Amino acid sequence: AMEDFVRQCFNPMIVELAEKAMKEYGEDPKIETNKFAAICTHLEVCFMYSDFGHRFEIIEGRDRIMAWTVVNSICNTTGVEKPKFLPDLYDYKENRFIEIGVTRREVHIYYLEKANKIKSEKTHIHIFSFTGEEMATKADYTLDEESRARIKTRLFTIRQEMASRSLWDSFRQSERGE
Ligand SMILES: Cc1cc(=O)c(O)c(C(=O)O)o1
Ligand SMILES: [Mn+2]
Ligand SMILES: [Mn+2]
Repeated sequence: AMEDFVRQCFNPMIVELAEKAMKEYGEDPKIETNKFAAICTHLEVCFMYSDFGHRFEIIEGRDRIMAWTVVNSICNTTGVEKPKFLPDLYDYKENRFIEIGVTRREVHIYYLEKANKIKSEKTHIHIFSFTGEEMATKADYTLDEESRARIKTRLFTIRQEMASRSLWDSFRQSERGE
Protein backbone atom coordinates (compact mmCIF):
# COMPACT_ATOMS: atom_id res chain seq x y z
CA ALA A 1 0.00 0.00 0.00
CA MET A 2 2.74 2.43 1.06
CA GLU A 3 4.82 1.36 -1.92
CA ASP A 4 1.80 1.97 -4.20
CA PHE A 5 1.15 5.34 -2.56
CA VAL A 6 4.70 6.49 -3.32
CA ARG A 7 4.60 5.44 -6.96
CA GLN A 8 1.18 7.03 -7.35
CA CYS A 9 1.66 10.36 -5.50
CA PHE A 10 5.26 11.36 -6.50
CA ASN A 11 6.74 12.21 -9.92
CA PRO A 12 8.70 9.36 -11.61
CA MET A 13 12.05 11.23 -11.56
CA ILE A 14 11.69 11.52 -7.77
CA VAL A 15 10.66 7.88 -7.25
CA GLU A 16 13.56 6.80 -9.46
CA LEU A 17 16.13 8.93 -7.62
CA ALA A 18 14.77 7.76 -4.21
CA GLU A 19 14.74 4.13 -5.33
CA LYS A 20 18.27 4.28 -6.74
CA ALA A 21 19.74 5.84 -3.60
CA MET A 22 18.15 3.13 -1.47
CA LYS A 23 19.29 0.24 -3.72
CA GLU A 24 22.94 1.49 -3.81
CA TYR A 25 22.97 1.31 0.01
CA GLY A 26 21.35 -2.16 -0.18
CA GLU A 27 17.99 -1.00 1.18
CA ASP A 28 14.79 -2.43 -0.32
CA PRO A 29 12.02 0.15 -1.07
CA LYS A 30 9.40 -2.62 -0.85
CA ILE A 31 10.42 -3.33 2.78
CA GLU A 32 11.56 0.06 4.07
CA THR A 33 8.43 1.65 2.66
CA ASN A 34 8.25 4.47 5.27
CA LYS A 35 11.90 5.34 4.49
CA PHE A 36 11.04 5.38 0.78
CA ALA A 37 8.09 7.72 1.38
CA ALA A 38 10.37 9.96 3.52
CA ILE A 39 13.15 10.08 0.90
CA CYS A 40 10.66 11.03 -1.89
CA THR A 41 8.99 13.59 0.37
CA HIS A 42 12.30 15.26 1.29
CA LEU A 43 13.47 15.16 -2.34
CA GLU A 44 10.28 16.87 -3.56
CA VAL A 45 10.58 19.60 -0.89
CA CYS A 46 14.21 20.28 -1.95
CA PHE A 47 13.12 20.57 -5.62
CA MET A 48 10.17 22.75 -4.73
CA TYR A 49 12.46 25.05 -2.64
CA SER A 50 14.91 25.22 -5.63
CA ASP A 51 12.14 26.09 -8.08
CA PHE A 52 11.38 29.36 -6.23
CA GLY A 53 14.36 31.27 -7.66
CA HIS A 54 18.26 30.95 -10.47
CA ARG A 55 18.42 31.93 -6.73
CA PHE A 56 19.23 28.40 -5.55
CA GLU A 57 21.67 25.67 -6.52
CA ILE A 58 20.27 22.16 -6.02
CA ILE A 59 22.77 19.78 -4.28
CA GLU A 60 20.45 17.08 -2.99
CA GLY A 61 19.36 14.54 -5.57
CA ARG A 62 22.70 14.36 -7.36
CA ASP A 63 25.31 11.61 -7.00
CA ARG A 64 28.12 12.38 -4.57
CA ILE A 65 30.72 13.15 -7.26
CA MET A 66 28.44 15.77 -8.82
CA ALA A 67 27.31 17.07 -5.39
CA TRP A 68 30.89 17.71 -4.13
CA THR A 69 31.85 19.12 -7.56
CA VAL A 70 29.04 21.70 -7.16
CA VAL A 71 30.06 22.44 -3.54
CA ASN A 72 33.81 22.84 -4.23
CA SER A 73 32.93 25.04 -7.16
CA ILE A 74 30.68 27.27 -5.06
CA CYS A 75 33.35 27.44 -2.33
CA ASN A 76 36.18 28.44 -4.75
CA THR A 77 34.13 31.19 -6.36
CA THR A 78 32.51 32.63 -3.17
CA GLY A 79 35.18 31.91 -0.53
CA VAL A 80 32.55 30.33 1.75
CA GLU A 81 33.73 27.53 3.99
CA LYS A 82 33.32 23.93 2.82
CA PRO A 83 30.79 21.89 4.85
CA LYS A 84 31.65 18.41 6.16
CA PHE A 85 28.29 17.05 5.04
CA LEU A 86 26.55 17.64 1.74
CA PRO A 87 23.80 20.26 2.31
CA ASP A 88 20.60 20.36 0.24
CA LEU A 89 20.84 23.76 -1.60
CA TYR A 90 23.02 26.89 -1.99
CA ASP A 91 21.43 30.37 -1.83
CA TYR A 92 23.38 32.76 -4.12
CA LYS A 93 21.35 35.69 -2.72
CA GLU A 94 22.20 35.14 1.01
CA ASN A 95 25.46 33.35 0.02
CA ARG A 96 24.95 30.44 2.44
CA PHE A 97 24.27 26.72 2.16
CA ILE A 98 20.85 25.48 3.30
CA GLU A 99 20.00 22.23 5.07
CA ILE A 100 16.37 21.28 4.60
CA GLY A 101 14.65 19.11 7.23
CA VAL A 102 11.27 17.42 6.86
CA THR A 103 10.03 15.77 10.09
CA ARG A 104 6.96 14.12 11.58
CA ARG A 105 8.10 15.21 15.09
CA GLU A 106 7.92 18.73 16.60
CA VAL A 107 9.92 21.18 14.51
CA HIS A 108 12.08 22.47 17.44
CA ILE A 109 13.05 18.86 18.28
CA TYR A 110 14.19 18.10 14.73
CA TYR A 111 15.80 21.52 14.47
CA LEU A 112 17.98 20.74 17.48
CA GLU A 113 18.85 17.31 16.23
CA LYS A 114 19.96 18.76 12.82
CA ALA A 115 21.69 21.79 14.32
CA ASN A 116 23.70 19.44 16.60
CA LYS A 117 24.65 17.13 13.73
CA ILE A 118 26.20 20.04 11.68
CA LYS A 119 27.14 22.51 14.51
CA SER A 120 30.40 24.28 13.59
CA GLU A 121 28.93 24.64 10.06
CA LYS A 122 27.59 28.12 9.07
CA THR A 123 24.86 26.22 7.16
CA HIS A 124 21.36 27.69 7.32
CA ILE A 125 18.75 25.21 8.57
CA HIS A 126 15.10 25.24 7.52
CA ILE A 127 12.79 22.63 9.03
CA PHE A 128 9.25 21.79 7.81
CA SER A 129 6.69 19.51 9.43
CA PHE A 130 3.52 17.94 8.08
CA THR A 131 1.50 20.33 10.25
CA GLY A 132 2.52 23.57 8.56
CA GLU A 133 5.10 24.50 11.12
CA GLU A 134 8.59 25.47 10.16
CA MET A 135 11.69 26.51 12.03
CA ALA A 136 14.72 28.21 10.45
CA THR A 137 17.93 29.54 11.91
CA LYS A 138 17.45 33.09 13.23
CA ALA A 139 13.80 32.77 12.14
CA ASP A 140 15.11 33.68 8.71
CA TYR A 141 12.79 31.64 6.43
CA THR A 142 14.65 32.54 3.22
CA LEU A 143 11.54 32.20 0.93
CA ASP A 144 8.48 34.43 0.58
CA GLU A 145 5.19 33.52 2.17
CA GLU A 146 3.66 32.00 -1.01
CA SER A 147 6.56 29.59 -1.55
CA ARG A 148 6.55 28.55 2.09
CA ALA A 149 2.73 28.11 1.86
CA ARG A 150 3.09 25.85 -1.22
CA ILE A 151 5.61 23.53 0.49
CA LYS A 152 3.45 23.29 3.62
CA THR A 153 0.32 22.58 1.55
CA ARG A 154 2.15 19.79 -0.30
CA LEU A 155 3.46 18.28 2.99
CA PHE A 156 0.02 18.41 4.62
CA THR A 157 -1.47 16.88 1.44
CA ILE A 158 0.95 13.94 1.60
CA ARG A 159 0.02 13.51 5.23
CA GLN A 160 -3.69 13.45 4.47
CA GLU A 161 -3.27 11.10 1.47
CA MET A 162 -1.42 8.73 3.83
CA ALA A 163 -4.25 9.02 6.33
CA SER A 164 -6.85 8.34 3.54
CA ARG A 165 -5.02 4.98 3.08
CA SER A 166 -4.51 4.28 6.82
CA LEU A 167 -0.72 4.68 6.31
CA TRP A 168 -0.16 7.92 8.29
CA ASP A 169 0.03 6.14 11.72
CA SER A 170 2.86 3.89 10.62
CA PHE A 171 4.62 6.81 8.95
CA ARG A 172 4.37 9.36 11.80
CA GLN A 173 5.75 6.92 14.49
CA SER A 174 8.67 6.12 12.25
CA GLU A 175 11.71 8.41 12.02
CA ARG A 176 13.46 6.48 9.23
CA GLY A 177 14.49 9.01 6.56
CA GLU A 178 15.07 11.81 9.15
C1 LIG B 1 18.76 11.59 6.68
C2 LIG B 1 18.87 12.80 5.92
C3 LIG B 1 18.02 13.90 6.13
C4 LIG B 1 18.13 15.03 5.33
O1 LIG B 1 17.37 16.02 5.51
C5 LIG B 1 19.17 15.01 4.37
O2 LIG B 1 19.29 16.06 3.52
C6 LIG B 1 19.98 13.88 4.15
C7 LIG B 1 21.00 13.73 3.21
O3 LIG B 1 21.37 14.60 2.38
O4 LIG B 1 21.61 12.65 3.24
O5 LIG B 1 19.84 12.78 4.98
MN1 LIG C 1 20.56 16.33 1.86
MN1 LIG D 1 17.95 17.65 4.19
